[PDB]
Amino acid sequence: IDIQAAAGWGIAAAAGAIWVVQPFGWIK
Amino acid sequence: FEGFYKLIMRRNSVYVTFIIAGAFFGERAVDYGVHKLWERNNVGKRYEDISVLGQRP
Amino acid sequence: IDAVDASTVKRVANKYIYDKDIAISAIGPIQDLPDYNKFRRRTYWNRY
Repeated sequence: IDIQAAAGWGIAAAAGAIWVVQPFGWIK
Repeated sequence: FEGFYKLIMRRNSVYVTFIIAGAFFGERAVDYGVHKLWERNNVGKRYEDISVLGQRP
Repeated sequence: IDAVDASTVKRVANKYIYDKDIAISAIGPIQDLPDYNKFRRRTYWNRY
């Protein structure tokens, strides 16, 4: 309930960063 | 199907990611669809539709 | 009874409690008792 939640919220944070900042082209 | 479906209504972290993904894809699809209708309604009036485009003299 | 371990309790609670409708019966001075919607929100934790 602690490790799974931390992984889930980190995934949401990473998704939010890719959504706010679009680093398309920087993925090289 | 059921795997993502049960994770979305059970964990708010997954649901938040689902909201972010829907905003990303939903806005892009609308932006693409709006531009396609804009291009269809303005045939021949574009900058690249100019016949003499490239010969100033 | 011995077959009911910590994982069993969580599975049953998710089947019966998590984000589930409730029935409320109250009598007396109950103006400070939270509304159905408040009780309904408190059936799940948005931080998980």
